[PDB]
Amino acid sequence: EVKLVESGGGLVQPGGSLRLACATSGFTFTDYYMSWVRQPPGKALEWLGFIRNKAKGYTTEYSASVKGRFTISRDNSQSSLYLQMNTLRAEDSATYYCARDHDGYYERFAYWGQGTLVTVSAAKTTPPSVYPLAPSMVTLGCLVKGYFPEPVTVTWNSGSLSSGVHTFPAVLQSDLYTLSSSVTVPSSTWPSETVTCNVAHPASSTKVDKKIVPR
Amino acid sequence: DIVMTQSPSSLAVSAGEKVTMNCKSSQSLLNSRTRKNYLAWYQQKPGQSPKLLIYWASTRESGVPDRFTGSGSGTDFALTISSVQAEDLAVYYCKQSYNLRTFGGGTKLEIKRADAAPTVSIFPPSSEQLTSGGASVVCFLNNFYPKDINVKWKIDGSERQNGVLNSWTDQDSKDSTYSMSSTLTLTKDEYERHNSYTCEATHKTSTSPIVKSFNRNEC
Repeated sequence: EVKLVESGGGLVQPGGSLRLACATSGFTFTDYYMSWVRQPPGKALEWLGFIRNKAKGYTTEYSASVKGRFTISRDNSQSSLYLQMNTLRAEDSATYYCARDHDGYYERFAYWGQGTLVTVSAAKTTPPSVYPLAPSMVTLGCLVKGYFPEPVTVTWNSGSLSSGVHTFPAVLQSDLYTLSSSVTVPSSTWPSETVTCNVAHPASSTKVDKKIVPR
Repeated sequence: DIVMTQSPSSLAVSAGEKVTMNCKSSQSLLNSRTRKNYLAWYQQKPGQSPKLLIYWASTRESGVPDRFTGSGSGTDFALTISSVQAEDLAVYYCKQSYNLRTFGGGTKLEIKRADAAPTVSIFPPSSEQLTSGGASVVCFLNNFYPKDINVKWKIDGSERQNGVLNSWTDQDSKDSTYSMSSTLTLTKDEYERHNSYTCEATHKTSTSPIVKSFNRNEC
């Protein structure tokens, strides 16, 4: 299985540097070019640069937008790729993706990681408060209030309740995010069975569960 | 660098219908050594990584449904979906890899469907949040279309127009509906001032609003 996993992201203050990493597995890393691409929230994909394979002497190229400010390197001993980002600004906030690449003839060799979110902000890390929203079908929910940075991962019954879930995009106000998640279940399910929302916030190392109880 | 432009930037298309979207390059993408155009089309579904649909302008990647066709050469290209399906909701990108790489700005495919009124649910501030000092009143509007909607909060007969934030899920890839949260944020002080809270959705399917309410005194 070809796999690419980005790390090193999260919240960073404006002004300095950050170096993202991409661990690769499942293919002969040195035979392939590797690219980085970013996507600001609600914006288009932006190619940043690449590093070529061993046949092409691992040479680099960059987009005109970041040439001279971001660089790319690879650790062929660890089959890993890096993106060094300098003089960060708020507007470098984005999801950063690592992608296996090659000559254009071999476009179909493409493979992308799931990405990692980088937030460039002066605001500080804050875990969420999680509050139950208790009322043929019935709708329950969980209010996830006052956290920073994105993201959180919201699940219902540890992930084993996924249908009928609407987890809304968070809204930023006064340096804090809030969202709610609803789940609509048969009335036969609840309250006879337990329904619990689970909220993970990696930035603050916090994982919280809230059972929904009638009231 | 090579500049890529896509049009239209968004479109709404109903299921079963045809969509064509176009992509232009600032210079030819035709590799004279291999006689392929280094132009690809990617699909990015909401919250997912982009996936390759088409390479060499017109060649489908293995497994791609053949409702997806690409054509073109040189500086003009197009991607057609012959009969759109609900699950084709996505942003579609063209990408050149002739010299460096450049993505177009995308074409966001929204699915048009029949107008559908929402199912409304209201939740008063939980006792747990009330103990902390704050009060958020939450209303959910489930499974409706189109996206924009006249949602109003009424508190003891007057409209409350400040302190309301609304958020939408991505269109459902099965039924193509939206859902939306409306969150009214109040100090506890102000929450405790008033008694009747109503979430009201006026949707184009009816001149009568869809209302859900509670009375604080009844809690």
